[PDB]
Amino acid sequence: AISKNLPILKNHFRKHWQERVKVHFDQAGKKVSRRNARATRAAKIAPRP
Amino acid sequence: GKSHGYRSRTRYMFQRDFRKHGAVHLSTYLKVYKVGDIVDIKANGSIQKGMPHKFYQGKTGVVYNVTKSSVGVIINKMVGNRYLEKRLNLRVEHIKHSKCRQEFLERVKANAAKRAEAKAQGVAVQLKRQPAQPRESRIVSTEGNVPQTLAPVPYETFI
Amino acid sequence: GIDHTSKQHKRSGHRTAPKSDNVYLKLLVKLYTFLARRTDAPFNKVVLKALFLSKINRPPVSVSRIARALKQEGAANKTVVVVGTVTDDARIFEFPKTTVAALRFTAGARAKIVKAGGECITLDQLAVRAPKGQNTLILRGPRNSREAVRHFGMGPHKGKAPRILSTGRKFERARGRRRSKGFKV
Amino acid sequence: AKSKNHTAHNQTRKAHRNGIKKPKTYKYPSLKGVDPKFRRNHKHALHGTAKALAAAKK
Amino acid sequence: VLKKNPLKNKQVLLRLNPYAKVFAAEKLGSKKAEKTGTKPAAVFTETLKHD
Amino acid sequence: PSRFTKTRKHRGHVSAGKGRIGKHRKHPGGRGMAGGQHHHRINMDKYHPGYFGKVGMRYFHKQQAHFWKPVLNLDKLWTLIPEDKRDQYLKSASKETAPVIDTLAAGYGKILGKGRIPNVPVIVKARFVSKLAEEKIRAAGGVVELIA
Amino acid sequence: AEQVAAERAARKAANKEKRAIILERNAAYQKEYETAERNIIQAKRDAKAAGSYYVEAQHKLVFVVRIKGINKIPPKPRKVLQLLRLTRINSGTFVKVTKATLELLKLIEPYVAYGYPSYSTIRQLVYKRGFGKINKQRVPLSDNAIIEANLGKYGILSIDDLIHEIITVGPHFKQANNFLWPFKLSNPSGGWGVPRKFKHFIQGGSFGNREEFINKLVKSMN
RNA sequence: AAUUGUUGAAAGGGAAGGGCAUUUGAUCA
RNA sequence: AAUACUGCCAGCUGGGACUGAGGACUGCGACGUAAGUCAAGGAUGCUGGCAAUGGUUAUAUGCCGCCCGUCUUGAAACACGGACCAAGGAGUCUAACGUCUAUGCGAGUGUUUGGGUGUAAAACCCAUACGCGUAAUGAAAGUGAACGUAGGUUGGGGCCUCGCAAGAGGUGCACAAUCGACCGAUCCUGAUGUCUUCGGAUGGAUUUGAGUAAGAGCAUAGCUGUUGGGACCCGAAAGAU
RNA sequence: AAUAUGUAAGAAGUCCUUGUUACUUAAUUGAACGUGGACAUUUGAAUGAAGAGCUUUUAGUGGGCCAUUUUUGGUAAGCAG
RNA sequence: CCCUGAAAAUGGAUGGCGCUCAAGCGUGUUACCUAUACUCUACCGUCAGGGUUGAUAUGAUGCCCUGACGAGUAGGCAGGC
Repeated sequence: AISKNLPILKNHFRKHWQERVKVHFDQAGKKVSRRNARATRAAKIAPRP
Repeated sequence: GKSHGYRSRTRYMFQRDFRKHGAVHLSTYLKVYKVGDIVDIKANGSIQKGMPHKFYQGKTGVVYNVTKSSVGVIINKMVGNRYLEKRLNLRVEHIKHSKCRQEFLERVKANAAKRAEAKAQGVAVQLKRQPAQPRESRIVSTEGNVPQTLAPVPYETFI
Repeated sequence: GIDHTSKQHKRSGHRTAPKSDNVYLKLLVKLYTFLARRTDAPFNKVVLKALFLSKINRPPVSVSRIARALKQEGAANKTVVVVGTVTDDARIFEFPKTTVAALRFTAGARAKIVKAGGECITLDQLAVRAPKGQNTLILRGPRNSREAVRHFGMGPHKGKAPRILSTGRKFERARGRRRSKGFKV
Repeated sequence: AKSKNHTAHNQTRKAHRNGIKKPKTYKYPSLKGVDPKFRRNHKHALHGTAKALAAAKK
Repeated sequence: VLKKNPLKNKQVLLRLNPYAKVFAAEKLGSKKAEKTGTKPAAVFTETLKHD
Repeated sequence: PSRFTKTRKHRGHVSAGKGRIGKHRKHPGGRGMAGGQHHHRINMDKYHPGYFGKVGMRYFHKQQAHFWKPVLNLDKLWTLIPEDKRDQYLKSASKETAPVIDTLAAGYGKILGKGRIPNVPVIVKARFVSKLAEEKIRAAGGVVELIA
Repeated sequence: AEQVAAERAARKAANKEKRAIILERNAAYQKEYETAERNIIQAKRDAKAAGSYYVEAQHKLVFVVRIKGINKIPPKPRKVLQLLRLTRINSGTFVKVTKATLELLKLIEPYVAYGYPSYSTIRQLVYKRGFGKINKQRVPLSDNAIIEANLGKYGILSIDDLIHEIITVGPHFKQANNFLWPFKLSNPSGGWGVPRKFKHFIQGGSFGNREEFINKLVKSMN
């Protein structure tokens, strides 16, 4: 539990954190979807910026 | 329980010699102590101020500090698997000079004197000491010293 | 059997050949091994031994440090040799002309030397010019100046940088560091 | 369930495996525990002789 | 590659000690001493058998 | 990783590198930081002094914006000026035309005196200045301008 | 490139000169040995004849061999053995006799047998099991060149010179003994001659001082 | 594979199994 | 005189067993006046038999040999589990880290929060911010590191000069101790001036810091160790909904 | 008494001259640090040393027993200490 | 030396067979047998001290020379299937 000359660490993992792990595996997919939505909105809203 | 104090088991150690009680002779206070001098530690029972501990009784150490009436001694104490230095301040009374160092200065002076005189001509100074070499050959003469025959004595039951 | 007075089959404790897989570094190590083996100058042996040093054992040498070393009497016309990396210092303003040979040169330091009037050569060129290390001066950076060595040898009455993550108040400043809350260290 | 209390066996061998080392001595020893007046006057004398040496030999 | 023992190989013995040839030629290993004769004193003679 | 992990070499050994007299049981000293004044007090006093107790007063709702005072020493004062003109302003040491440094724009709110800046005129603008830095700058020939 | 013959001839000339010096020195040493032995014999004769007794000088050199294993040894005798270079059983070293060496031998007497060696056994030991210490290595001594190279600073340049330094303690006896590796002898060919080795010589064993009787044991073991 | 039946080979005075070396039987470049 | 005993022979010689390593020469020696030879830094010559020796396994013989794994000072025990075989089976992963090592940049460092582009979860490019370091000390207000060639001295690899060599002189990076200088806190003394109570120049400390004294740091990966998580695997008598 | 145990057996040394101090002394009288200068065969007892010194990390360990000698409790114990 | 003192329970222990100017007892002297012990040699591994870019010729983490050593639970490191 307590050992040789090591720093003191405050790890906040004592509740059921395993049920609330959010891993962003869809970074590239979300970026592609955002770009497609931007293109669709640009087409829809006319030459307006 | 158990008792391990500052003066435990020193009944025969912190005790004055037979027929040597009373005050201390006025010679210790007249000794001049300087930094680097090697001195021995011997506790005196009459004075109970600045007394050394049981371990530092009989130990030999160098002087590193000079005070009004006290000197500092550095003693190497063996704790565990190492020697640690200990700087302890003791009164002049419980400290005496060491004659081994004085013999060393005397040997050094004779050493330099011989190095001067012998090397004035430059032949076999031999400045180094030697141990007890085996005895050389000798001749004994039996002129009035005829060897006397000796035999074991019979067992006796003297009371 | 033998009543051994020392450990049997014990290693020398020194690093032979670099632990890295840098092909150019191995080539330089081979060249300096050849030099130190077929010459008599201790400079080659010292350089070969320093070539095996690790990153922590090979601290960077600053141009200000090089100038300070060359400011010594008779060291103006000498070839600086750094077994490692030479960094650039912006706290200095006047850099004298010199000749520094090192493994890797920082871009800023190289520009500073070029502007001053010196040149940046490698260890191979240094060996070619001076096979016996004539008129050379070896420079080593500060090894004990790292932040990881302050925490070494921590103990009471030592003050040896206790291993901490955060700094400020109520972070290892309570009892054990002040006389008002018990003892001081 | 009693147990052995204290014993000094093998302690000497344990301490002698790593040979007992005398403290490392240096030409200039530590100046702690020395008389403060002597230390102050030594500092003043050292500054004086350093200045004298610098003025004499350059 | 191999250690040859002196006192058994004459070539190695002569190589180690050039004086070995002279020693063998002069037969110094069997030298007759001077035929001198001295008589012990009567004191020692009597002390030898004094019981 | 797994191939270089010592468990593969430990395969075969009964205790797997954990000993025989004392097995690799659950937490024997407690969970987390169990014990700091009873049984781990020795380590907590000889390696991490100051863990137990309060030191100062309380500053409720401490915003780390009022204390934003980045420091910049005197030696690293000419580095803010671009290199292309740094040499020109170094050789042009005149009081009528001197380089001007905006330390606030550079991100430094305080200037400290250390570095022995060259004796050239210069203008420095900062929120806060130190006595030694100001004295050194004025001795060199520059002036310190107080900005907000 | 034809100078190989010239260097060969120069090397031969130098070797012949060196051999001449070696032969002269060996002859001088042999003459000194014969003169000393005869002088001691006649001195004893005159002392006997003149109604006196001749007290021979105590021997200045001893040979010490280890007759005990490396198990069940007290730490102080073990340290003394290591300082005396006796770490293997049946290992022997030469020791100059002084007060310090005598008190050293008195401590590890139970595990060693020591005695006064003779010239013949010293020469046999050096010839057969004579090994030097060069670069912390046990290089065998089969030529005077190695001995001269590693001991020429002390005036010793041949195996006969080394033997002379061993038998007669001189200014460089310490270096001469340190250059020689301890002699690793075998078990005696004719046996130890006693039923129990770990008893004193007066008590009927190999333990203890054997004086001149050590020569027979050393030659049997060598 | 555990287990079982035949054929072919070997051994078997209150166990079998193994190691150190060889004879004999079978087989092998 | 001889003989017994001990020690020496660089005196000779008879018999038997094990070993044949190294692979054109290099060296040390001897014989031979000289050619040349040799038992001289590791064995060759001749001859005979076969084209059986030897490898694996079973039995037999002489000797030795208690049952695998765990607990234990002590195991084979009358201590514990095992009738056998086949399939599965036990220090893994995440977040923050410590020492070491490797790479890249370097007083800077880290693209991938995001945007552009894209052969489309691949790869390439990028502006401002942000994490750590470059300054620390005090509870805080606050203050904030060159009298000097960034100090003196010792030890100190390397380099330079003299010196046949060995040795002598100078400079001496890194690093060890000590004495000094400066910065923060504490205890003090108190220069001009003055919103008479503000201001803190200069001179000190047996005081004290996780400081300065020509920066060394940041990112990723790798071994080992700790913490939290189910945490090397399996096992309770219990409690709550 | 024996055993056990500390220190010294030199270049970090000795000696000659004289620079500093806010220490001290009636006082250039002592102390410390010094500069310059003199003493390398045999650098100051013997022996030895697969070299010595220094730093970081961490596995396992925290139930012992037996043998000679000294010796406690117990009559003794393959008893405990 | 031997004898009485001297009596415990399955049938058994100088190991037994057995031994009597002993093969029992004390002491004195030779020869004989053996440990993974000692000396030499052959091979393997480790460590240390070195040589070898003057090549076509590669593996200077390669090749070669010399010396020393090789036990082991928990445990650590390294090289390999």
